Amino acid sequence: EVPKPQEIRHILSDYVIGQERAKKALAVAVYNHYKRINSNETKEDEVELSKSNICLIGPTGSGKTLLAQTLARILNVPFAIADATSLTEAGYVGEDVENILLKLIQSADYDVEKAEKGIIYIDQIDKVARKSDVSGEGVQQALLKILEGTVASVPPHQELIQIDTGNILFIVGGAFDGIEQIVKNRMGEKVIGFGTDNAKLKDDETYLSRVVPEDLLKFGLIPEFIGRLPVIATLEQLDEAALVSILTEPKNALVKQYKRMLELDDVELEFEPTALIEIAKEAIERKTGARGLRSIIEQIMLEVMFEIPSRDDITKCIITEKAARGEEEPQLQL
Amino acid sequence: EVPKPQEIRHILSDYVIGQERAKKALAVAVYNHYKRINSNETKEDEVELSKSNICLIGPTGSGKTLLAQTLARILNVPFAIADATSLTEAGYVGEDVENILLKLIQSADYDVEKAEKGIIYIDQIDKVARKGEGVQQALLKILEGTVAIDTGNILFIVGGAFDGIEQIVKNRMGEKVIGFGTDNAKLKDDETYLSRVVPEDLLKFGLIPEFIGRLPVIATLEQLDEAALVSILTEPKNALVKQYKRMLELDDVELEFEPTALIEIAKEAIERKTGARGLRSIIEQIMLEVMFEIPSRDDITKCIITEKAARGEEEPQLQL
Amino acid sequence: EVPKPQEIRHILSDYVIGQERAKKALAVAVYNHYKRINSNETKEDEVELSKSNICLIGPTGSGKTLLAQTLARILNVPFAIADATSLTEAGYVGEDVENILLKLIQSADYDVEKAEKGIIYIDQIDKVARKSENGEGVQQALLKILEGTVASVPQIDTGNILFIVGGAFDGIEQIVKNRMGEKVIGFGTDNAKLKDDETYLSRVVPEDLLKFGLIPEFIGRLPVIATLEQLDEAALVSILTEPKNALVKQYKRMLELDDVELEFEPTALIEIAKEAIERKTGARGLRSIIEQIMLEVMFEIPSRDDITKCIITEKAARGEEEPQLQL
Amino acid sequence: EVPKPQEIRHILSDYVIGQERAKKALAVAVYNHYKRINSNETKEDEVELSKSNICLIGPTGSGKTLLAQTLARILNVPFAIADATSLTEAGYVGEDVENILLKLIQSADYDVEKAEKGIIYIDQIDKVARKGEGVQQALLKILEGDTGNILFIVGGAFDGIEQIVKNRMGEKVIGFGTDNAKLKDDETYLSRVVPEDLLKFGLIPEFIGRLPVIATLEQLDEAALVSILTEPKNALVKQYKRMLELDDVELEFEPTALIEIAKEAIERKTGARGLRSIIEQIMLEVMFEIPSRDDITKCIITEKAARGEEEPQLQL
Amino acid sequence: EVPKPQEIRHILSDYVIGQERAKKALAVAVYNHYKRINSNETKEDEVELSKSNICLIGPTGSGKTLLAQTLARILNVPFAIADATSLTEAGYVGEDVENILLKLIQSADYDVEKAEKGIIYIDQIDKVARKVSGEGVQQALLKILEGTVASVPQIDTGNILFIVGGAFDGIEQIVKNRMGEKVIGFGTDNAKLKDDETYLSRVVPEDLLKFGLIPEFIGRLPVIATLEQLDEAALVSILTEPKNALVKQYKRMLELDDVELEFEPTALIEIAKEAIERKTGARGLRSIIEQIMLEVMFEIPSRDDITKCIITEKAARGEEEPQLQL
Amino acid sequence: EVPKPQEIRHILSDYVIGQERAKKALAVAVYNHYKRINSNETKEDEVELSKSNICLIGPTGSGKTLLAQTLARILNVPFAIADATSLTEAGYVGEDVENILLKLIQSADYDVEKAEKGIIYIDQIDKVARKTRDVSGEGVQQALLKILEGTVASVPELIQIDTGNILFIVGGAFDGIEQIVKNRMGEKVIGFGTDNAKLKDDETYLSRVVPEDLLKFGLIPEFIGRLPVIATLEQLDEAALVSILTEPKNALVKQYKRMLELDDVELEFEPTALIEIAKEAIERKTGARGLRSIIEQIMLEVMFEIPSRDDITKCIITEKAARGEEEPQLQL
Repeated sequence: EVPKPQEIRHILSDYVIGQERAKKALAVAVYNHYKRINSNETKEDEVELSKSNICLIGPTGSGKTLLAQTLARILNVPFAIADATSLTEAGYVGEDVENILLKLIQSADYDVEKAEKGIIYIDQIDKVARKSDVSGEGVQQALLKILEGTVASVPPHQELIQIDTGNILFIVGGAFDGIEQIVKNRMGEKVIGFGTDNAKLKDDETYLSRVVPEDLLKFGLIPEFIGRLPVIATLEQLDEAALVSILTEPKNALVKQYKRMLELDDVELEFEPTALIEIAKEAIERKTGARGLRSIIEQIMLEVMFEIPSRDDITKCIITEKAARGEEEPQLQL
Repeated sequence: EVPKPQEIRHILSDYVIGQERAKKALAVAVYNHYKRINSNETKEDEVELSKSNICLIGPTGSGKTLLAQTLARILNVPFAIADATSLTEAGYVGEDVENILLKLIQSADYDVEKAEKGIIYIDQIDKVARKGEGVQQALLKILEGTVAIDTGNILFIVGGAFDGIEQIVKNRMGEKVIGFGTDNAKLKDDETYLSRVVPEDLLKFGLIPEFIGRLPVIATLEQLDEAALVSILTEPKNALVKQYKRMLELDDVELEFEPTALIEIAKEAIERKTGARGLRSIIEQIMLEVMFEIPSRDDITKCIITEKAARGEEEPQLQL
Repeated sequence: EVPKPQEIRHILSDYVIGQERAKKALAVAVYNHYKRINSNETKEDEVELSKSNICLIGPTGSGKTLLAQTLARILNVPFAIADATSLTEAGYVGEDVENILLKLIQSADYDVEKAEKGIIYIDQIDKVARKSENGEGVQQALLKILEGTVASVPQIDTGNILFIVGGAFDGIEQIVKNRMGEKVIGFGTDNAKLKDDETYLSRVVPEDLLKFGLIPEFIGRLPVIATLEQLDEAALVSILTEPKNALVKQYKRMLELDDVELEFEPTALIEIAKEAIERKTGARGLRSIIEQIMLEVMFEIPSRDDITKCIITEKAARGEEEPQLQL
Repeated sequence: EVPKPQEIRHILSDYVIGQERAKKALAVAVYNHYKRINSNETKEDEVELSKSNICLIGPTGSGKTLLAQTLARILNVPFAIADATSLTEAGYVGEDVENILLKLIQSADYDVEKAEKGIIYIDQIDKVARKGEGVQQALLKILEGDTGNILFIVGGAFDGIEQIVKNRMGEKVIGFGTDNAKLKDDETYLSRVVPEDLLKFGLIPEFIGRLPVIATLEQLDEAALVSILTEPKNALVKQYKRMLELDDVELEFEPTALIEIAKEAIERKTGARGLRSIIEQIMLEVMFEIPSRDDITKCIITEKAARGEEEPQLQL
Repeated sequence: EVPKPQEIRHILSDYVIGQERAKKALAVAVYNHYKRINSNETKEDEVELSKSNICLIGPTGSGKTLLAQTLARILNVPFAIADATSLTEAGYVGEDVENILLKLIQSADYDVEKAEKGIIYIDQIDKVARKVSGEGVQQALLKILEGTVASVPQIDTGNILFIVGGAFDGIEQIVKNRMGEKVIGFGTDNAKLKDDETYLSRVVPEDLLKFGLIPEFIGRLPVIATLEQLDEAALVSILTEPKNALVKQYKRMLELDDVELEFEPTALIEIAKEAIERKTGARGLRSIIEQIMLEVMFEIPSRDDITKCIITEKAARGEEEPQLQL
Repeated sequence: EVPKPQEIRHILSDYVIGQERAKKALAVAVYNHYKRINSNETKEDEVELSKSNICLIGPTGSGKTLLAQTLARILNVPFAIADATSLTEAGYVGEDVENILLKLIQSADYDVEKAEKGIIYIDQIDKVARKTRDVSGEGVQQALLKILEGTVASVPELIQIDTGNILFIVGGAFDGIEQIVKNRMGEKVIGFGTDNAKLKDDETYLSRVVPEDLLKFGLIPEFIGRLPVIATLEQLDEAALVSILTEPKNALVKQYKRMLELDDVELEFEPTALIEIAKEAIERKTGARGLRSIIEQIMLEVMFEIPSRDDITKCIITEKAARGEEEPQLQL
């Protein structure tokens, strides 16, 4: 019955490559959700169990959408898709979160326990608190009370169809671009003088992972609105072997996409993995993750894919001297 | 008899350890108001009709909402809740007053004495009032009293973690910095400054004084601290080491925390300013790899060592 | 006919202690105002009628809101109390203050002659009008209330509705010192006037308000000036002991609900009056300091059957134990 | 139809004391404006005529707003009174000036013929003369639109005249252009301020083109405040003595005591605004006791105008 | 039918005088607009013709709004007037960027063909941007300036008579950029200071870049009409010549009270000279005449004079009463 | 099956002059979006491709309206036009870019397979990029985010269509870019450094504009994560401009010809006169727009006199082109 956090992590290792910290974070969170679904509760009465809902910090290309989609594809439970900034203004908040619960209950086929097994994914979260509007940004308290409780009622058409928010997993995600600012600056780093040189810390993960709600309070988010999502997941930073594996391993492996795209015209596309390692190095210079990885891929194959309807070219090899360097097309071979 | 302020402050000091000022003031307000309702409403010989309502002032993550909630769970009195941000929106003012008043009356079982002894929590006053604001009269006319039980003898709470508490008393006492020749022996950061607070500081928070006339009781919560938080982690019924231990124990493994490591945990929570909700988050930062591995572990007693709370993300030793 | 000015200030002295200047000013203002209401327009050839609009100078806590409310309650006329900052959002100010004209109207039972005899009280003009030359169009909208806003959109004609506007006016203590002293650095016998805050406040000239930042075009329709007078610790103990529902009489009645006689020593009241003038709380922080005193009394009161709870100056100034139990 | 400018000025002269050059200019402007409107604006070719819009220069306290009320009460035509001080924004605030024009439609009782006959007065214009000028933008757009048939008056205080009149003779530093050149001087130059001197104050020249007429108030004086105290229907001496004479005691206002009081109002820089207050600073003692005073009369003498502190001199 | 630009410019010469290059340019626009509507494109298979919307530059107060109203008069077509300074902040008041064509269409009575012959006139554009001051208007307008033919973003605005007028005060700053960047001399030596009337007619689109414009926003207004400076001959031929002659306006207004105002031609040229000192356009001409006629209509209740004479000492000075004819 | 990118590019070149590498790039995205509908998936378990939508950066005047029309003329495809500034307002307006998707479902006449083939043009994307409620204070920026992330089979009004089959022509006017991306090297500004004007830049930077340069211009880099296909324009060229004057069926020399032919005037254009006009249009920096400004500056009094001119034809020599100062020479 209850899917184990090691199972969810290992199956999400087929779909999302790397990102193990957030993968353990969601595995634990939904494991506790499905414990709190299947038990009476995973602690006795007169203890409110924690909401076990996650706020995530995610760079570009870093699979954030593929993550939340592939959790619905792995668990096969109901799923909710939205973004935070579409919900920001007053006058419609308590009406439209009934439409996302209607999408949850439709993806549950109106089941109570399956809609409790539902997932809510909200993107864009770092772009609501645009400032550090008294009828403007209304999210923080309303969505706080919605996640506290909306059972059998209109939240704090379809008045009653919605389901327990204490058992749905809420994942919310955003980019939070002052990451190397407020964290390092809490360790003094912006300063003309040196703080303490132990603020080197020698692992870059220390600058990602020792985030605290102070950083989001500097981003103008209110810490109580952070507190209702007790889990903070930081994605791993991009690296060229992670890029090679995100290109080559997963269900949407872009090399296989373009390989079968050229195979629609029965022209073979070969590759040199060292070229893929240097193109991953240029995507690390692009700072765009897997989204810019394919942008460099198409920047190479543009002319040859343009001519592939007409060319008699037997195979094309994407190689360092055609991808990472040079302005000829990928190497014509037999 | 009407529940005593002392036994209220006692059982709420079971739920939230510390902040005895706020318990003593709310307990006197509610005992006085419930004794006024149990007497009738208020008596003759020109005893004017007291409001006896409280505003809850203090830093974030103190369980201050949880305190009035747990008091409603102790007294089993009607509890109402709403948020004054939509009360700032016209029309919906009396509609959210109706949502408050139906939630109080159906939780009273339509009894006029228990809805007169009702509790009405209001929240996020910090999110509207700055200093205009669309509530300072349209809610004033409800707090004086209206039928739509009449509101003029229900108990009300306006709770919130108002950011004026680091602004305003830091203006009066906080600029007493230099101390060359120590005339301002009162320059103690938090401790005298929160016990300085006067309702004019609440005018400087964004109120109007006639709403202070609706609020005879203006308690501030005492400063949160790591020893009262360590007490909150284990001693209340809803304790957090207790629920995490039961969550791991239903995964067939027992969890233990050293109290030195709990002292380090609550000291990190105080330094990172999250309060009580951040406690479960720090515990989760520690327990993440534990709950992740435990369905595939043979460990029986996961003792969290003080070095694990010193690093905040380190796994305990394994014995089997 | 019209309430006489001596009658006005003598009945106002039963509700507010002192303020004899403000009481004489309001007595002349109500007298001219109700003579303008009742006389059928002052001079028969349709001259400009007596404005009688009141601008008022008075410190924090000073019962000026009580003066306006009680002057309205002794003549059986409405009041409409307003806060300048609560009603100012933009130039679109009329929609906020006409709700307070609706607070006059809802207090007049919709009648027009009781709305004319009624008074609008608008509180703390000096905090909003400050010179910040290191909002004049809302002042012209408020000037149209004294020029006379009529049934049409910015209604009973507010030129014939009485009007009070009140402020603390701190900086005028310097600008009156400028006239009185010939400026504030001062040497030799400049004390011929440089000698007390009442020697300053008794001579306050309203043009100094204009130099403090006010607009003369607005004050041109405010003939009446109600200067309040400096309250003090004996007037504080009078605010405890004189008024009919005074605050310690309310506390005595609150502990009389417990059948415990909460007795107050007047030496504790004079000690608290020195502390609230030192802490600067006006009359309003007294109530809170007494609540700081008998919090623990009410805390123990379900379980304690003390006969007299006497509040004595050792318990009042230190608060280390309850006020004394008499067994 | 409408009366002539001469008699319109004569009726304006009971309420507003003096200010007469501006009274001539507005009286001919409104007469031409309502001649244009009522005689069918231009029979020949239906071609345009001027709209006679007037810009007013005067001091504070100068009856400017009383003059606007007096013209609106005289000519049986609607008006709007407005001020541009807090309308100093770009974009949206010129719709709030069109909402000032909606106050003219409330005032014109929703009639198009009275809206064409409607008069707009704008006060404190020189606060925008720092060149958001979206008030200078608005009078351009509303003169075209049939909003071009409306009559506009705008008034201001304009302190910058002193630089311009000190310029406007021996303009620069050589001996040539001397104290014998371009003979007019720094006070007829308040009346003959040319549109180019309005450009030298701080105003848009197309917006200056939107004001065909320039007019000037009389800069107030002591005996002008004595006539404002005594002559018009707004005369303070009439209401102050009549509020006393309703209690059957008369206040003899001595005219040299009114001279020392108008000296106090002029010394206070406040103009006729201060006068209501100043008489009350003296008369607070009078109205305090006059039901109980059985004096046959009281009088304000020079000593009581010099003091403003004691009771005025009683007769028994 | 298609009216020729010659007699269009000749009947336009009855209400505004001078500006004749711009009068030919807008009459050419009329000719070409009627030619691209009534043959709804002239190229074979009706492939897209040049739409040639008009941008008009030169001195303020020069009658150009009266030119656009005179064009609306002469062709009798739909007319609407937009303003740049009234749409800048989007979502506060920047939403009537389509309601100007709705006002044209309501005043076209929802027509398609005479609304294609309709006029969009625009003003205040030179005062709203600098290259966000008021630059938002360029994007606000450009979506309709590109011009939907019949699709709803409906009248082809590239068949509409499209005119964008203004004062454009900064051109002398450009000629001091171009000629004035020869600054000190010391080689080439300010030789282009041969002329100064050149300065407006040598406008270049990169000047409008420096004046605050998008180049596509200049580009969808390809035809630049440049005005002519009103001189004293233009001023007397606006005072006395046209249908709207100011001395005929004041003579009609005084003649409602049966007063003729005789003006001397030496008084007329002195009014013209003093208005060229004012620089206030032809709309400042009447603003001198009012300083003279003040006494006359005010005293005509008192005086029976059948006519009154204005001489140079009433014109140049304007500080003495006009001459009686008893 | 669906048209090959080469024939679309060749026919799009017979109207739209220059911009060759951009025409190749859009035609490749067209062929991706067409083939991923027709050969409806390429991988196992029917995994689909990336969004592959194309973002067009470069000068104005590059004829984008003509390609936007001509692509629907070639491909027989539903089309839609969007403006990034049109739905900028937040709260209740930013959603109505869905009315442009509902306009693409008018050009399909409600057909799901044809609006799945359907194509949406977007303009003025540069005008929104702002790196108060300032940055992304528009709703439109994050509405386009959400739909280019893909909404597959749900409403956020019938069922919306996944944008991994719908192609977006995401263009803007893009003036203020070149100096900033040049500054990526060009920060050899007052400082000298690494051979300091060794660059042969202009195109060599404008063809290698990295997404961080668009972030410097002010866009969200995650928004560029939705736009992997970065298109660079060819800049304004005079031989391109005289080919706009001669090749496409909207040729402006032919527009003026057929305009003046109704007045019994053939206006003859010399090719070097078109060269001088094209050079002055490059110095006007508007692409083929200011071309019309120049030629109508020549033709102004020529057209004004034309109803009265009895001249059968008039020819424009370079003395007319480079100076404006004369009538085109009359042949009777």
